[PDB]
Amino acid sequence: IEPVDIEQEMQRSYIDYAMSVIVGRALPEVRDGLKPVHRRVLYAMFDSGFRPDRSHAKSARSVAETMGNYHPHGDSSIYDSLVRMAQPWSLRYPLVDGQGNFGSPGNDPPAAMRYTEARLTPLAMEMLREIDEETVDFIPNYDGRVQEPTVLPSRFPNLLANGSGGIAVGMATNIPPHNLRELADAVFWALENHDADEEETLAAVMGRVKGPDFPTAGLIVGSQGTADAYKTGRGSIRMRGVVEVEEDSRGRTSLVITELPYQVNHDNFITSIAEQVRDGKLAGISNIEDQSSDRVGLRIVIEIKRDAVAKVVINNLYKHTQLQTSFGANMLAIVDGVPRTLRLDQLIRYYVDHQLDVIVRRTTYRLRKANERAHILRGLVKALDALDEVIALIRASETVDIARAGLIELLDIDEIQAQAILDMQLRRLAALERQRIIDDLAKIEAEIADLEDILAKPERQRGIVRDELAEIVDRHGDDRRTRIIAI
Amino acid sequence: IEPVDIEQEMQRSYIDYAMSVIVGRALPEVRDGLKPVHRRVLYAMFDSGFRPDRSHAKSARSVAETMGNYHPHGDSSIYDSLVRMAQPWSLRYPLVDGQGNFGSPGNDPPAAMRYTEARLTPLAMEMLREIDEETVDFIPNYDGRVQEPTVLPSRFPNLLANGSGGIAVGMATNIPPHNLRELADAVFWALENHDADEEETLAAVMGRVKGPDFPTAGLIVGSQGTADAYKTGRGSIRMRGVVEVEEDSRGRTSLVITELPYQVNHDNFITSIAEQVRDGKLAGISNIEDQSSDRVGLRIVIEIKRDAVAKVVINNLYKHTQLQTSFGANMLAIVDGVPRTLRLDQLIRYYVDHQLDVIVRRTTYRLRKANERAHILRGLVKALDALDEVIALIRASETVDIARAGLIELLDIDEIQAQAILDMQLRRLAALERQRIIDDLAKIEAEIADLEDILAKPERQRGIVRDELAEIVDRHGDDRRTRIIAI
Amino acid sequence: NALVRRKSGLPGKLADCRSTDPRKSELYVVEGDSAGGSAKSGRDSMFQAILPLRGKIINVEKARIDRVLKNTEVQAIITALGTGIHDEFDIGKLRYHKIVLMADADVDGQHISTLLLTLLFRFMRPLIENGHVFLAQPPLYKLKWQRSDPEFAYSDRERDGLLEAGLKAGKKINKEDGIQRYKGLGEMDAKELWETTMDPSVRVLRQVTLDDAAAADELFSILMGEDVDARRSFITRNAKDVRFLDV
Amino acid sequence: ALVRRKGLPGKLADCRSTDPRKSELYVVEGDSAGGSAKSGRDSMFQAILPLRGKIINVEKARIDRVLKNTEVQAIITALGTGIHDEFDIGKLRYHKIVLMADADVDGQHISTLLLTLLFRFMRPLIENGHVFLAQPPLYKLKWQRSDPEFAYSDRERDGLLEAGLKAGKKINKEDGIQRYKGLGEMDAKELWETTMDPSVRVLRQVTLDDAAAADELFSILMGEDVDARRSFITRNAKDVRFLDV
DNA sequence: ACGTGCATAGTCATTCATGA
DNA sequence: TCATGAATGACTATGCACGT
Ligand SMILES: COc1c(N2C[C@@H]3CCCN[C@@H]3C2)c(F)cc2c(=O)c(C(=O)O)cn(C3CC3)c12
Ligand SMILES: COc1c(N2C[C@@H]3CCCN[C@@H]3C2)c(F)cc2c(=O)c(C(=O)O)cn(C3CC3)c12
Ligand SMILES: [Mg+2]
Ligand SMILES: [Mg+2]
Ligand SMILES: [Mg+2]
Ligand SMILES: [Mg+2]
Repeated sequence: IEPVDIEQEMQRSYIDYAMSVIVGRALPEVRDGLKPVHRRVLYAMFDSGFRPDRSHAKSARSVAETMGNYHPHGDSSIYDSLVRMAQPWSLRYPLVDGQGNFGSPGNDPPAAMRYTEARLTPLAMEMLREIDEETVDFIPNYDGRVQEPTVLPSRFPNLLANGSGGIAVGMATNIPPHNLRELADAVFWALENHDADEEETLAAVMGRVKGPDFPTAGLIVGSQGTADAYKTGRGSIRMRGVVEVEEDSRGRTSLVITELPYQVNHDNFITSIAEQVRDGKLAGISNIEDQSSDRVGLRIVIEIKRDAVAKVVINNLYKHTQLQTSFGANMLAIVDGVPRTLRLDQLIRYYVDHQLDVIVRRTTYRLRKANERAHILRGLVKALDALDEVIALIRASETVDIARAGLIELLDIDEIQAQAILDMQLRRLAALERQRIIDDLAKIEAEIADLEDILAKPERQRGIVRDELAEIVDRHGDDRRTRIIAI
Repeated sequence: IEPVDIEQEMQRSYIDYAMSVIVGRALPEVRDGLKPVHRRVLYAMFDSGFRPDRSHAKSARSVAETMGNYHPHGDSSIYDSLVRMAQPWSLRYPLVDGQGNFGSPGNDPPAAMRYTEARLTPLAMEMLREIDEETVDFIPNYDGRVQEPTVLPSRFPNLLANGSGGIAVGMATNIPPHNLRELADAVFWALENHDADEEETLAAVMGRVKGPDFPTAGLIVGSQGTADAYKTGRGSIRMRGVVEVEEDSRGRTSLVITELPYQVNHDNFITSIAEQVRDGKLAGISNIEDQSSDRVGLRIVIEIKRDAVAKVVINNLYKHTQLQTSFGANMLAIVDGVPRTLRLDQLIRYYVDHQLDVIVRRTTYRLRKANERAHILRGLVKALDALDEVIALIRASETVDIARAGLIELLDIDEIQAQAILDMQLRRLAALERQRIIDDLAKIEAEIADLEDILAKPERQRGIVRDELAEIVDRHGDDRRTRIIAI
Repeated sequence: NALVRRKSGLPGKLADCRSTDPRKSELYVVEGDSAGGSAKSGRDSMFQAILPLRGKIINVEKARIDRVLKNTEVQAIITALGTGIHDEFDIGKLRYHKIVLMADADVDGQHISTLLLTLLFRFMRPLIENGHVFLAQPPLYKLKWQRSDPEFAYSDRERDGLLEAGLKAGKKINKEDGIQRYKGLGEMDAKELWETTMDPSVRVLRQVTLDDAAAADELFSILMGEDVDARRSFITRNAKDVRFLDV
Repeated sequence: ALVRRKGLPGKLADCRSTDPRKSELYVVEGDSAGGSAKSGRDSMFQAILPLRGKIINVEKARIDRVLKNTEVQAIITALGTGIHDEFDIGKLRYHKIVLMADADVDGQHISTLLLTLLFRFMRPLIENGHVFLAQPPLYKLKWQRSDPEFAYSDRERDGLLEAGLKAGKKINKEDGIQRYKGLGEMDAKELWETTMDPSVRVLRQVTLDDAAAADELFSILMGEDVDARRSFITRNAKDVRFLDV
């Protein structure tokens, strides 16, 4: 029996836990803004074909596929993670298309795994765009049976768009969501002004990203906190819901709350008001009624007493409830396997770097495949020019290898080419099919010329990021929800 | 608002439930001995490739696949059904190969879905043998997305082998498990004596099936109850565990129980004895100790007082505990969508009929596929005899449709044949390759003749059942476990 | 006559309505936590309350009364209805003049309905006699037209009918997404439940009627009683002719 | 000698031997692992206490809250000694306390939470070497004809594979080398032949050298001061690989 | 009154960091 | 003290028929 000192054990064990939680659980990768479970769920769904071009699969099949191949953890918490990615009040840009009961902004829990179906959303399809073209590094899974992606292509700035919140060890992250159209402008600037220093870049990006854009709409009061978050990586952003004062028939002024700040539970909010009333902390309130429905959305009506001023009661609600609540921004993300607090210019720049890498890698993959196909076509064209000879040669051959070796001698071709000729069908000996082979060669040599041009000019590479992202924003970009006002 | 009378509603609703439960939940189909959940799990795993020739897949993937395509019910109870099919103390012949903690004969519950892996067993592969050759009727699943089998090929008498227990509405089933080798003998007799009446058949089958064979070994006392079950479809079979009397160095005697009757919980058994003593009604017992382990199996030591007789205490255990307990046999199974209480000769006969159906259908499928290929090959041979013309004709055709229409007219061939000629690779124009096509035609026409011969001879059909079943039993047949004694 | 609704002495799972008038109030007794959850969201919280029942209801025909009153799900129903049971039944204290039973379209939904109808007929009969008991008919299909609004069907026939009409009208459907088939209330979201089972302007309700009280007494005892033989002979005798009860 | 249950935790699967000197308590992570462990154990000398979920941090949590925790009460009760000033080693019901957790990081984390509970409430158990750590297997090499071998590291895996192949044995490339991702994936037999069979199990005995140095490390790692912990992890994570070099 | 087996998931407690 | 979000599932009750 071996002895071990308690100090040695505690230090090694706790550091190993802390580091894995930090890098591989709680905090998002800066390039795609995803935690491991997110990335693995989405890839699992993607690889299983659970895409928008097919009907919703039972969500159990997504959990099981994730669990069985990529994510060696419990089916329960994995389902929770999948569910969250499908909720429009949680994600600013949902990555999962949920079918069935996925809960509510209140205390209504999601339906069990058995009752719900799910598939990827079109934007999530942009997260995974051309992942099969060697655009990202893959590594073996938890048991080496299959490969999984280390990061997704992420063809829209997901980290800033959907934000992230996570509690790790020794640190935690809390990045708010942002409006896609605003992020794109920042990216477009970063691409045009690719030589700009950090001082200029931060100034430019902050002008275009006006602030967080929450899925729950609401209000942002002040500009200091937003400015701090982008320059420091830390900042306190004051949020508010919207309150509309209505006057009644009998004369009964009432406050109607139709929006709440990000991550405020509707039911807990009403309960807080109700409990702070009978206790004696919110006088002037006469009655609380939840007139909310699926058809009018949130609608909490607060009737106030006749000897009460509406604005006094609203400020009291701002003070003693989450009708006004702050978002503690802490822009923490994993950069190259290291946790980092980043400025807004760093977050954009690092993402742009990733997109350029993806497209250079995509171009290289396509150029390689183009050369291979070109090569095979060059062999076919030789066969067509000597088609009379090609045939008579194969007929008079004992084996296919003897026929093959003969083809090399005749047309001076590779073993890959001769094989491609051998595998050729009589289908393609028709006139238009012979011409199709010719024209196809010409098409590729044109595509090879294009692809080589891409790799030689950083200008075009940046151009591809811009143009492709622009297409994505024109389709999937939406209006701002959170209104920004001053003090 | 439409009115409905409570009598009309109650009758229609309860009958619909009872009938679905009876035919489509709780009771086994006579041909393969499976309930819908069993059949759907096994096919799901089968179609998923979760077979013994590949490593265990996470069992969550089997549950999810079953849920998503075939069994529109809860993941929880489906997992339970899968776990049961993997327990050696539940099934006499397990159909699922479990990896991990699948529980125990006691109160130790199985591990959760996330921890365990599973795949089909070799015998379960015989349940599904050649299901892909139209050997059984398929119907659309619960949402018409995919097809599912109505019954499995079941190339070994599974109903009698593994037995079945189920509580339906108005009725319930309880079929004990049997030894595969004994059942095989009964089938072999049924095949040879295919003209024998029910009177003779029952006498023969009862001579070969000596009685139930429980996975938990133990003893069967008496022969009346067994005989009743086979002649009536109902019978009370008295079971016993095995008890061996040990003597101690001091001289004190102790009873060691190493086997218990079928479906007796080990933990509940020990607790029952303790509670009766503690209640003071099994005097003569001095101490109860469970010396069981994974390495010695069941081993319950009952030390008795010196003024106690071993057999007196054993008889008391037979009387007041499940050390001796009866199996209430009730041979109820669904026959052609109808619940029927069956005699033993009926259970065999119905199964033999199923096997013959399976093989005639398999033979029919193979004969059709042979004819289709033989007809495509005949077309190719026509092309080779006029190969000079065939090529020049396709070469001299503008499109492929022009080439095809030409091929039909020239060689007097089908459009399916002409297509095959077009789809032919330049490989098969080699000398030795031209010869393969010729020989393959000759090869198949011999197989077509053979297949036609099988369909024409009921003798051969029965022989195939026998010969194929014999192979299965020689592979997977094992010794008897339950010892049969007299009064 | 008006009674207080719960707002921050009634069942915990009860999601009560706001209206204090029973004549205008409705209790949706729902099968399953998921379905009850969605119903709670899609309802009109003014006049509609939701009581989710979990698991198959205890058979009051078979079980002794003391065991039935100890059952958590029965206590919820009896409490939420307010009336009381047997001799202490008082319709004046009825908290909802509409008691809608909403279960899955599947066979297990039907079974739960018979267990609830048995509870009502044995413990609270006047609720049936006075037409306070209804059966919600859930949808079976949702036809998702490419350009037009989606249509719901409550039978295989109606599905075939709406499909033909739409196609004849020049509408089109994907053959992938296509016609969503509901296998239970749990698969529906809040909006869907509103637009098929809870919206009073489009919901399909059936009012439970009681004609022959003595005959009903006998059928309940046969189907739900402790006598298996009687039930077995009845099912074999009449299952053959279920299709032809309304022909 | 002390009586075994046949006034202790419900989850405790006690041993049969009434001698603490001969008895062993396996504190196990998870109901599944604890369940199979209960089956593969030697019921004579080995008892199983399954712990469910992350253990409460006694360094952070108030004392009264810790005593309300069902899992802590299970440990304190099953050990019999008592805690803090009321600690009495004479009443120790098991002279061997083996902590058995998954090889993964969450297993490592649970052990640090248990070692903290022990060091703060029942320190003498560590000082007198009653606390051990079972090392679960990482791999199971399933040879086609030969008996299966278990490995406790990537290195040992490569070593046994190399030796076996050199000896002329063979493995399937499908089934092949089973990789354990936790105790829950193991059956009763596997746990016995790797962590509970005293003739082959790999135990590590927790020793306490400098009590004052340990006191500070526990407070830094497990305490409420995040700042101190954050700087410590960034300072020392860089060099964890080289602690035993 | 208990076991059987296929059907009809929410609740319960911790780690971890941060701000109310 | 509570919320956040990924990490570490057993227990609880009915239907249904039948035999001790
Ligand atoms: C809440 O229903 C269930 C109970 N409940 C019955 C009572 C109701 C009130 C709360 N207490 C008990 C708990 C239970 F004990 C077990 C299961 C269960 O195992 C299961 C499954 O899929 O396997 C599915 N359900 C649900 C579909 C109903 C179960
Ligand atoms: C039994 O552990 C859990 C508890 N318990 C922990 C405590 C122990 C004594 C009883 N009370 C609490 C309840 C809990 F409340 C929730 C979950 C849970 O959600 C979960 C998951 O996969 O999502 C996994 N587990 C298990 C893997 C540990 C949970
Ligand atoms: Mg959980
Ligand atoms: Mg269950
Ligand atoms: Mg249902
Ligand atoms: Mg683990």
